[PDB]
Amino acid sequence: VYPAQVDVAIVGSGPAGATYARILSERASSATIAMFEVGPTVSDPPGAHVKNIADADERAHAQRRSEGPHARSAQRRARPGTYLLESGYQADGEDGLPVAAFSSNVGGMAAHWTGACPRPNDSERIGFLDETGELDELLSEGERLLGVTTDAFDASPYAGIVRERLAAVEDAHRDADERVQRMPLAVHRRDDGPLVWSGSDVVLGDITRGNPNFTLFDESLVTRVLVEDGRAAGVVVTDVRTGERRDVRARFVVVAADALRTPQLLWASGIRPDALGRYLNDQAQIVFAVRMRDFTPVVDADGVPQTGLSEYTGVTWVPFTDDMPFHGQVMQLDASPVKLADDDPAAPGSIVGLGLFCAKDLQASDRVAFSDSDVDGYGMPAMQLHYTLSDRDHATIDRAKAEIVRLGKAIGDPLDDRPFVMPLGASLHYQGTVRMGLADDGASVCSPDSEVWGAPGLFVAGNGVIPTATACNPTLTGVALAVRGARHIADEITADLA
Ligand SMILES: Cc1cc2nc3c(=O)[nH]c(=O)nc-3n(C[C@H](O)[C@H](O)[C@H](O)COP(=O)(O)OP(=O)(O)OC[C@H]3O[C@@H](n4cnc5c(N)ncnc54)[C@H](O)[C@@H]3O)c2cc1C
Repeated sequence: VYPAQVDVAIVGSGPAGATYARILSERASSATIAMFEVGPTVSDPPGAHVKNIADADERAHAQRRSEGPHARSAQRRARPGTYLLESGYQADGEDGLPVAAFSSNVGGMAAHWTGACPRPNDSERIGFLDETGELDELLSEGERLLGVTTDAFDASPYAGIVRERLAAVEDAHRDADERVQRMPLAVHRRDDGPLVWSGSDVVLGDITRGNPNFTLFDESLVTRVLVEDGRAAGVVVTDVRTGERRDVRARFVVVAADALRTPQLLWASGIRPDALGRYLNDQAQIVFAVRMRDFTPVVDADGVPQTGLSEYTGVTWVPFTDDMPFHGQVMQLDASPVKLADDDPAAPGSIVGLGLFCAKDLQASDRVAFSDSDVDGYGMPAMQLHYTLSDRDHATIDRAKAEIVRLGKAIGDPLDDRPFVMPLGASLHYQGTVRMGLADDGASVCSPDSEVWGAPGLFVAGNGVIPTATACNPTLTGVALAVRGARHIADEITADLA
């Protein structure tokens, strides 16, 4: 049932592919757009967060259906809704990324995420985009695409307690962009009431869902980018249910398949610039849990809602600075990406999690490589992950450990006297494998318009495009770069009237 040809073909249905779809439905409403996603549709509207599902059985089922090719080792475990590499996650003598993870479903990982959307600060910021002022406009556009808000928790009885206690011990030398503040969150209220995380449902929006020139094929594996006469020419799509392959022609191909499957697809298609898969970076994650002190109990608590989130302390943001190079977030437990502790039923909302994230010392040898012979559960070239912590990595991680204890003691009594360094890959923030650069000099995969050097008309999208060393949650930034790329494709299409 696939089209013979469309104008733009998008592989991937998380916020990056969705960003391209929505921006072209806005600025290029005349263009036909096909989106191919290998995973099933597990939520309504497609791409919506699993916490929209009220029945616990159905919700657990949506999660299990997102967990990869085998979905129809107790010491190396994936969070629900994601799956790990079965092998190739670590080479001899290397740290590797033991819990590098993926999601395969409409909505991508954003059907399962915890929605935190900070802006990059200081050296995390892409400078050639920051100098023109365009970076701020792109980040504003991404906040619009994700419906990002800071106020979602401002009415709860515990509003501001965590922010107050942190501000008490925060250096009087930081300015507004750097002081303790609310986390900006990709969250919205359901018409029936409950707060819930926002994903590709929100990025796609009613403008994409109502666009008669747009189509979404779930359970559709892209095995190849068709290149012809120098340019991107289309995609090869396998219907996962019947197994038949078909070519879809396209003047534009956007690959937003996450930071490791996007290089996978490009390698399988013979598009192999030297930077492809290289400069891969995860954000080492340190976690901590504390019981808040001096906690006025609420006389008539609501009892956890059957969809969406509870409203306890919310999420606070402790911003990255060059001088203090960790992204910090303090979270009520149902907003943490990692199970840290159980809430006290005697005092709901009093146990809070903390996570600090480090910036990686970027290395050429930190990469994802691919096999000529072996294949994964989708029949795509199998990955081998090469990843080493430098001494600078270890030094900054030790700093993060001391700082997370200092921040947690300011809030309450720690559940443990020392924090925990999560296994590498646990942050689920993988950047750099298809990084943008100013010039085709071998050190980048794509241009500032996200177009890959040497394959005009081929575009890349997601956290893999971020070329800098970052600590903060990357999705907002990946979506912002997607905004620039999709605007460029719209420019090209409207100009095609020549
Ligand atoms: C529990 C959890 C908590 C998180 N918390 C945060 C947070 O607070 N802040 C933040 O910024 N991020 C967070 N993240 C990470 C966030 O989900 C990702 O950064 C974001 O989803 C990246 O979007 P993407 O579209 O680039 O890739 P993805 O979200 O992975 O989507 C890519 C899609 O491409 C599809 N695809 C891949 N290959 C093919 C193919 N070959 N053919 C067809 N389809 C293909 C995949 O199946 C997937 O659906 C969290 C993630 C999880 C799991």
